[PDB]
Amino acid sequence: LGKFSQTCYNSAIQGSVLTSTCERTNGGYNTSSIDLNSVIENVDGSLKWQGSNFIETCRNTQLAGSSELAAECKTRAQQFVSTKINLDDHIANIDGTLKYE
Amino acid sequence: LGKFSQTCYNSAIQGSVLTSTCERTNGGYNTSSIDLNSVIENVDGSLKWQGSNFIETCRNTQLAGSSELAAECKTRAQQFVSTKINLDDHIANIDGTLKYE
Repeated sequence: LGKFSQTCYNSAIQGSVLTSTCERTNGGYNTSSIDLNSVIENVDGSLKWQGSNFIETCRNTQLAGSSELAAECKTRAQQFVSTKINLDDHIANIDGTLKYE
Repeated sequence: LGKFSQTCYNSAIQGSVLTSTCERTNGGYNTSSIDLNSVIENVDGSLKWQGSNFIETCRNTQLAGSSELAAECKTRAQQFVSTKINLDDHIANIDGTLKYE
């Protein structure tokens, strides 16, 4: 996966945003940016790639009561355990629309 | 933050997607969905809210060489330490455009 740097140049980081000028298949170049805030996290002072979608390592997702997400998730030891999270923690009703905050 | 469930009903989860019918300010209702894959992660078998943007707890972000993101990040003990991550791990050049994979 990845390896952009092999076919790009003039890469720069400002805040969480990477910008680079990258070679297109047909020759010629394009400049683009990617915001890394959604995919990199700080874990106890170390930059980590954010977990892969929880759907890939959890199964049997259900609404428990009015606001809890329940699932069976794989531990690092590769066994499934019961877990839940209160979606009221961060999911709001903003004028009729569900929004993360 | 959050608290959608107080003014919504017919909430349901299918995979990573919450759908609910929520009260608008002017009365009446709207049905909407939110995909939770970007904001919830599996940490060792427990569902967790994904880290807040790393920009909030890291400072002095820099491109180190051709592909490394370097920063000083806060530990849980609230001290800043040096860290880096190879952006070549997951950032690709797809036909001239930077894309996460």
